[PDB]
Amino acid sequence: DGQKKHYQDEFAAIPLVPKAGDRDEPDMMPAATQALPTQPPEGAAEEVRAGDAAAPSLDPATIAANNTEFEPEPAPVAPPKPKPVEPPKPKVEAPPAPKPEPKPVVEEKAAPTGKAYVVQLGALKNADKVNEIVGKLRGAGYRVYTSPSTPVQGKITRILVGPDASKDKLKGSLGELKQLSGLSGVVMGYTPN
Repeated sequence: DGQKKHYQDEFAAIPLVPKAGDRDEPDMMPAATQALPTQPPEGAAEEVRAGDAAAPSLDPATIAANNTEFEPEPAPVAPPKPKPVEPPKPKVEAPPAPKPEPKPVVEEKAAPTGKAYVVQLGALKNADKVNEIVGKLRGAGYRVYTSPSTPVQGKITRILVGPDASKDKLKGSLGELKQLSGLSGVVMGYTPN
């Protein structure tokens, strides 16, 4: 019981450096009733006891914003001004003659079913047209699937190339996927059902 613990409540990483480190409680688990006479107020709660609020005021969602999709404050990536993202000058959709295996993708990556990805080339309510788009790609043996519930005539059927749960594997592949499918596909995050 001190007026100054040290700086915040320490419990993690206390190699016998503080007097006790672990806060000696007056009544709850370490003894009962009078376990801690308590001459200075110590902490009690005050307002911010320990894990109170603990919420970034600037960042609404650090795990969603920030470097997740490049969010710079000093130099914001505003649309105007022509800026490339390292164009395929040395090689433009060059098909690897040998198949490279930089660590088998038998891991999660992004997350299984969580942060999956898919490339939407089309979306139409005419299944006749659906059969073409899928017939072009899936018929050629590419990983091609359609909108969540069911392709049907009259309802919107989206056509998506490259269903995969590995964003790293697949979402980095979109550049060469324009060779793989060659259809006009937009980057969409896949959430299986």
